Amino acid sequence: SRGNTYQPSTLKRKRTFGFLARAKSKQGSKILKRRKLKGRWFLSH
Amino acid sequence: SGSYQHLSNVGSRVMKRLGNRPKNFLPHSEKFIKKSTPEFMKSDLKEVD
Amino acid sequence: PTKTVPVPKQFWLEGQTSHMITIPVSILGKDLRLVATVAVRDVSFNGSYYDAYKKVMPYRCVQPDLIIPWPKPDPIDVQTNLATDPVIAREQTFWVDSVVRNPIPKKAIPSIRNPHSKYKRGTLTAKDIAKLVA
Amino acid sequence: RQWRLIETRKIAKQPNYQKPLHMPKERKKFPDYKYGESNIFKQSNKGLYGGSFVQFGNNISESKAKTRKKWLPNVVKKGLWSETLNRKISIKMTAKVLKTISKEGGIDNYLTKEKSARIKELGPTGWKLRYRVLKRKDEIENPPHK
Amino acid sequence: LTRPWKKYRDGELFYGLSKVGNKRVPLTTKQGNKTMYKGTRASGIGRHTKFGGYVINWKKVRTYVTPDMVNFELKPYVNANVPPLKHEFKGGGPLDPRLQLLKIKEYIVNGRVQSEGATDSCYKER
Amino acid sequence: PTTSNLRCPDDHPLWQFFSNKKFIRSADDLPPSSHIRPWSIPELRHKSFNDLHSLWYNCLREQNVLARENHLLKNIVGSTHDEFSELSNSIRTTMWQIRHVLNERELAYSASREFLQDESERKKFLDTLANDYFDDEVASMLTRFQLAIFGDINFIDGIKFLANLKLQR
Amino acid sequence: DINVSEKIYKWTKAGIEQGKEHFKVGGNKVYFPKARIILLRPNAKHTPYQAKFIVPKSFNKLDLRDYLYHIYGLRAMNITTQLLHGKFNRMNLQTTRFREPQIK
RNA sequence: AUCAGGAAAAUUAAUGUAUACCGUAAUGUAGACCGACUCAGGUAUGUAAGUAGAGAAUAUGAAGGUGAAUUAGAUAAU
RNA sequence: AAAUUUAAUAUAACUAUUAAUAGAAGGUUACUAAUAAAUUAAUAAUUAAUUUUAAAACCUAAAGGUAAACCUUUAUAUUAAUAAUGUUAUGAAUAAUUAUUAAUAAUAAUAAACUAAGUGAACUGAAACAUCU
Ligand SMILES: [Mg+2]
Ligand SMILES: [Mg+2]
Ligand SMILES: [Mg+2]
Ligand SMILES: [Mg+2]
Ligand SMILES: [Mg+2]
Ligand SMILES: [Mg+2]
Ligand SMILES: [Mg+2]
Repeated sequence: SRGNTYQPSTLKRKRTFGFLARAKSKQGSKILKRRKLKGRWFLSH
Repeated sequence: SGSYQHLSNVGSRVMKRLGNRPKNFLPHSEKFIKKSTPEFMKSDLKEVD
Repeated sequence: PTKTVPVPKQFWLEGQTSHMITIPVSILGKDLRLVATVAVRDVSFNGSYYDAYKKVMPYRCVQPDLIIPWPKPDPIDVQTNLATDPVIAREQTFWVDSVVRNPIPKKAIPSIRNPHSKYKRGTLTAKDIAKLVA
Repeated sequence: RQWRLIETRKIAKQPNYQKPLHMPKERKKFPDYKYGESNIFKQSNKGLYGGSFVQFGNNISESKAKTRKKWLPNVVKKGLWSETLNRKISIKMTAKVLKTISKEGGIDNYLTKEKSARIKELGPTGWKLRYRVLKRKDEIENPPHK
Repeated sequence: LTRPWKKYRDGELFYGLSKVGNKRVPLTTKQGNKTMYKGTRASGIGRHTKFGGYVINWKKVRTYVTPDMVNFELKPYVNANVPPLKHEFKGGGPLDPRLQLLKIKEYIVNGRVQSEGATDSCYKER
Repeated sequence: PTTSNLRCPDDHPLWQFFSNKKFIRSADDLPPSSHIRPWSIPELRHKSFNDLHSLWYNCLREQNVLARENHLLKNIVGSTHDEFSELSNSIRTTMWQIRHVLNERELAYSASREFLQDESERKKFLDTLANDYFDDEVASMLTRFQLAIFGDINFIDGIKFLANLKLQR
Repeated sequence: DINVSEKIYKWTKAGIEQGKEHFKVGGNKVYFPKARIILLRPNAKHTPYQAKFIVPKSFNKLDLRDYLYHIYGLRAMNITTQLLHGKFNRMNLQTTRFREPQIK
């Protein structure tokens, strides 16, 4: 039985999608800049 | 109330947004305010910033 | 303008029989004029003495010769613990004095002013300049 | 020829100082290269290429079927004697550059040739080498006391 | 029932007003694994040990230094009957060295003479 | 357990969080903003360090009492009157003014020191002072003051200056 | 000699006798603290010998003890910290979620 | 037994110690998580009263918990 | 003689054109993160211009880390010099604390479009497709 694909764990989620993860890599930086340009309020977890 | 809001300032951005409502949609909020106040508290004059 | 509005027992004055009471509504200064049997209309505002109101109060001119005075500021008897008395407030307990010992201890500086302030910058020496240029 | 991928490079013009938010810890040992370091064929920055870069063109068949290809310069790693430094200096060397060196008589000579073209077709490493050599020469000429 | 005033099946939640919301929000001390330690600018006081303990270093523990000679007559507010003072500084800034020097000279000449001993004053000082 | 068993001390330091022994300061028993005025910067400027410190502490104490009361008002009754808040704000303003003055004094002192260090101007100043001072008792007093101000290398210099002055007179 | 706890106790006693600090004053002086503490009403679980305050989020236990002694001449023998969860609150429901203050 | 079984940070003596920060509710085989729902699904670990029995099988159940956002009747054909 | 209307103007819209001029902070939550002048002109308060000046927590690749708004270093730092102080061994020597003076480093939040350069598709068109596009 599918449907329950997101299996929350705070550690994994901060480590993968978190602000610090984004800011550490060049690709991540691009993403953050993109979100800033769009004016998103929340740049990442 | 029962909040602790007074001790902090959180949701600062949100507060700013709700505090600095664009002036052309000021009529809206004011109407609502007018609706939700008793006859003795309310006054006909428009507030100044 | 005094509107008659029904007010709760919470906000009742000692006497109000009915809930119905007449109360004053506010008026814009644009809709009311100064008297002195007179009506002033335009006021100039040019000169400016200080009353000791305890503030620098401008002169109200109607025809700049005729001056209408500000009203008498009501007397006020201060009798609170949290208000310091005038003389004490006004007294002088610091003269510059020295140019060798500072007025405040070295240890109290962090409290009044931030070390690690990120707006300091400073520098711009000759030696520094020399060091940077190839 | 043209030095289009050298003389087109631009570097942030320095503000001269009669302080900046972030100053470097070390001291600029070498003089700034006019044209800076190449951000194009960074393999070239390691050695002496003579302003030759990778070309990109089309492999073409008998049916005129275009297909991208690259062209590399003939780089060779080569330890060559420098009279002024008094040691052999090993570097990457386009064979053309080697030939030029041979013609001119020594790596020092090659480095220390005046023309702007030569300057252009040195790398940053080349520039550094030149600086080393000329400084050394100066030292040799002119001891502290006359 | 969960709550007896709502008998019938409505669009009501077991608790709160909406399950969803912005999850991308600064996390506090309360959330995370056991290992997640946030902290609250409270302890740069001592040093952690090799074994898990904490050795305090008092050369770096905030203390508050009340003055031993407390002037209780100085209060948080001031009487309204006192007007607000307005210094003048024509001899550039209050932190101008020349002015300070002048003041020092004056002190040397006189020695502790009060300028605003008179409680009845808009502006002064030179 | 009964409270009769206790003997709650009258002068217990935790009473210092209340105005007098009172849960809430009544609207009548507050200092009205017509009477109360915050301290001015200029006025503060001529106040000793110790006195300033004392004032600050007093302000803090006042804030605490207001603060507690304010909290009570907000959290429980849920009032919006905010007199207490206003008072607190006023106190804060005064505190900040005090802080500013403290900073300013220090800065001034530093400036003075710098000026002194410039030896061309300092010498001139000294000369001017000497001229000004040149009664005998009065002179002595002034000289004493000067000496005090001056007060190892610095001390030595001061001594030398004093000697020179003596020689002159 | 004797062990650590005992020694500490002795020190405390000595301090009390003196009429000074019953704790090692940190050699780290702040002159003009902006901090404020809220005196709270006592819960059913607290005795009359316990009082509690809302203090700054960045306030240290030691600091609180120090502060009470110096500003109010109050000797806090034991101190216990309780940091409270900030619950998500939201006004309109069209407006963003955010947490209420972590209060200490 | 063969399938051959982690990695990484010393002693004595003298002098010391005022003990920081954060987690701590309740929910957690679920109405409080993941499943668009107060969803018969998914979700890690320990203790799991006795009597019985080879057992954590199966029966009971001391204690604890629970009897629910549908009831009341009627029980045709199906 | 005051009101009513009409058209224009704001700190208070964007879009296109034309003309002129110039090339610039976000967030987070709290021990909330403030100002002070002078000079010149206009008329003591004044507004303006020209100036100097205080504060300004934490986060926003690169003091060094991390799970952005946290932790870790320890400029209420270390070294030197002295000064008052308590202890020890022999007026001189050694260590501890406080206070002045000197020396020694501190903090990459920074746009977007435009320009130049490197690499460089494909759909598509050719009424198919590969040269070509
Ligand atoms: Mg989904
Ligand atoms: Mg990966
Ligand atoms: Mg859910
Ligand atoms: Mg948890
Ligand atoms: Mg279920
Ligand atoms: Mg870790
Ligand atoms: Mg291009």
